[PDB]
Amino acid sequence: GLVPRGSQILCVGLVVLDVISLVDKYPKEDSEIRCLSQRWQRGGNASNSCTVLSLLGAPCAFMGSMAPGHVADFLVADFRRRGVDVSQVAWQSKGDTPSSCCIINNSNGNRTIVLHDTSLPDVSATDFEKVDLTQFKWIHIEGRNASEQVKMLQRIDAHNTRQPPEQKIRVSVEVEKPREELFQLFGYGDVVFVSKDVAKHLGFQSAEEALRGLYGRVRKGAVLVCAWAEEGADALGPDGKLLHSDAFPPPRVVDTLGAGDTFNASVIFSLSQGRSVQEALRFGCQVAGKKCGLQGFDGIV
Amino acid sequence: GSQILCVGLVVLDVISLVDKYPKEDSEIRCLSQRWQRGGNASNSCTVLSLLGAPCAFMGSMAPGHVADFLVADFRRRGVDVSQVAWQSKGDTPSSCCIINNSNGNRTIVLHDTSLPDVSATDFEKVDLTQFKWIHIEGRNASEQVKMLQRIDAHNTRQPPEQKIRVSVEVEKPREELFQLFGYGDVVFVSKDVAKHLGFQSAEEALRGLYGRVRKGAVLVCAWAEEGADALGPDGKLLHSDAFPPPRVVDTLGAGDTFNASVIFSLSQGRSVQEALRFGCQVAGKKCGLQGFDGIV
Ligand SMILES: CSc1ccc(C[C@H](C)C(=O)O)cc1Nc1nc(N2CC[C@H](N(C)C)C2)cc(C(F)F)c1C#N
Ligand SMILES: CSc1ccc(C[C@H](C)C(=O)O)cc1Nc1nc(N2CC[C@H](N(C)C)C2)cc(C(F)F)c1C#N
Repeated sequence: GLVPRGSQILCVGLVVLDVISLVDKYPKEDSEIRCLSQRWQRGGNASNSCTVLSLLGAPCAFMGSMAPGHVADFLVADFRRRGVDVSQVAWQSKGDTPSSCCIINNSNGNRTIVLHDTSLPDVSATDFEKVDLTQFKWIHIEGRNASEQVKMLQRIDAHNTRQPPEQKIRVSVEVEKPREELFQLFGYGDVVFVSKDVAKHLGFQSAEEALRGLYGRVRKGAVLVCAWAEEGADALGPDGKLLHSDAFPPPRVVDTLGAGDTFNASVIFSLSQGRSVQEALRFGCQVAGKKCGLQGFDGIV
Repeated sequence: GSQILCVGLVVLDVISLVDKYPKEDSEIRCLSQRWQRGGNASNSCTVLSLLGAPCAFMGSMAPGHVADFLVADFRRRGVDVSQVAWQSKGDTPSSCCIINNSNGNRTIVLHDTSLPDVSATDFEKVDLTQFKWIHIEGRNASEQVKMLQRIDAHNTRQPPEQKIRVSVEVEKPREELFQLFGYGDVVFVSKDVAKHLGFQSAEEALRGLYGRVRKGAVLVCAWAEEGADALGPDGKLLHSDAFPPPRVVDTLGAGDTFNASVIFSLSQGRSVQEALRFGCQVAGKKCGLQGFDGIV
C-alpha cells in the first residue's frame, strides 16, 4: 500500500525463529521430558529492533533474506502481528530461514542452543539498489556482509548529497559480532552502535575505554554509542564530550534476550524525533531496562 | 468395517539431527532440521497408511499455523481427519526433538499446551460401523475406559465377523493408565512401564502383567534391540528377534511403527508370531531411516 515519503525506519539485518523451552533440569540423552513453559519467539538483531520501533509508534520495515517455508510463514505472520512492513524482504528461491531450539534450565539459567543455519545468501548491494529510498527517514544496518553493506551505505550517501538537510536520510550502523571484516563499517553512518563483545574483543574493559579507543575509526560528524549492561550506556560525538546514562534496572531481571536491540531501536527512535544524544541515551536505557523485567517485548510501553 | 481408527495425540515435532548430543550451556549447529508430524496415535496412522491400510485419526487440535501444517501432512499421507476434536481455544502441542545421528537416540522436550483431551462425549458421536480396528493411546484413562465400554457394548450385539478388534497402548509410567490393561484384544506395554513396575525383560513383564489383561487378550512388549515378545490365552510366550539396521540413525517413532505394524498384520488375519516378526521388521527398517519415508 501507499507509504508516505520520509516516514519509515528501515532495519537491514537478520531474522531467526527461536523455539525456547524452559525445563526443570537439562534432559539426559534419549529421554522424554515435559517443559515448564515454551514460546516461539522471532529473533535477530534488525528483526527485534523493528518489533520495538513498531511498539514505540514508528512506521518501520525489515529487510533481510528469507526462504519460503513453514519457518518463514510463522516469522512473516509474527512481523505483521507487531505491525512491521515486510515488502523489502529479499526472498531466496532455495534454502531455509534460520531457526533454533533453545533449552533453558530453570535451576541455573543455563542455555543450550541447537542452531539450524543453512548459510542463506545475505542481502546484496544489487538487492538494496532496487529499494526506493524516498519512503525512509532513517536506515539502520546490522553488520553482516560488510563489503556489500559498504556499497549500500555509499548509495545512501549519494542520495543524501542531492537532498535538502530536511529530506536527508539519517543512517545508523551496528557492529555487534567480533568479526574483523565488520570493523570497516565503523567509518559509515551518523550513529555507530558498538557492542560490549566487540569492545572486549578489541581489549576495552568499559564503555568509556571503547568510545575513546574507537572514535578515530568513525567518519567526521558521527556519534559512537556503546551500551554496557548494568553499567548503563555511553555516547561520544564530534565535540569530544563523553555522554553517559545510568541503567534503569528492573526490580527483578527475567529476560535480557534482545535488550541490546531494544536499546538500539530506542536510541534510533528518540534521535529520529529530534531529541539530543543525551536524551536518546537515557531513553534507550529506560526502555531496555524495562524490557529486562519482562518476557519478550510485550509490555515495554 | 474398512478403516483402522487411532485415538491419541498429535504434536508438531521440530526435529534437529546432530553429530553428537550437545553438552549443557553450549551452542551447536545441527546437520539437518525438519518439521515432522508426531504423537503416538498420529505416527501409527502414518505407518498404517504407508502399509496400505485405510486409517483415521481422532485427537484434539486447535485452529492455527501448527494445526494447518499437521492437517495438510495427515491428508498428504491419506489419513482421514473427519474425527478430529477441534477445540475453540489453545494451540496444538509441539516438541523439540534432538536426534543423535551416531546412534539414533532421541531426546524430546514436549510442550503439552493443556489442550482438552478427547472425551467420552466426543467419542460417543463417532459412528463405529466404518471401523474394523480401534487403537487407543493411553492418556486420560477414566474417559478412555468409557470409550472402551462403548466399543464393547457395540460388539455384544454384532456377529463375531462384524465385531471391531480393539488395541490399547500403556506407554507412559503413570499409575492412572494401568486400569487400561483390562481392556482390548491386544495390549501394548512399553519397556518404560515394565521397568517402572520392576521387570527387567519382556518375558518377565508379560508373565508378571498378564493377570491384568481381560480374558482372551494378547499382551505385547517390545524391548528395543532385544526384539519383542507376546503372550496369549494359551500361555505360550512368543518371541521375535529385532531386525536392527547396520547403522541406527533415528529411533523417534520406532515404537509407533512397531504398534501400527502389529495391528496391520493382525487385522490381515496373520498369527501373533507373524505379527510380532513383521512389527520388528518394519520398526527395525525405520530405525535406519530419517522419518517414515522409505519404510516400504
Ligand atoms: C543499558 S541497557 C542494555 C543494553 C545492552 C545489553 C546487552 C549487551 C549484550 C550487553 O551490553 O551486555 C544489556 C542492557 N541492559 C541490561 N543487561 C543485563 N544483562 C545483559 C546480560 C547480563 N548477564 C545475564 C549477566 C545481564 C542486565 C541488566 C540489569 F541491570 F537489569 C540490564 C539493564 N538495564
Ligand atoms: C523392537 S522394535 C522397537 C519397538 C519399540 C521401541 C521403543 C522406543 C522407545 C522407541 O519408540 O523409539 C524401539 C524399538 N526398536 C529399536 N530401538 C532402538 N533404540 C535405541 C535406544 C532407543 N531408546 C530406548 C528410545 C530405542 C534401537 C534399535 C536397533 F536395534 F535398531 C531398535 C530396533 N530394531
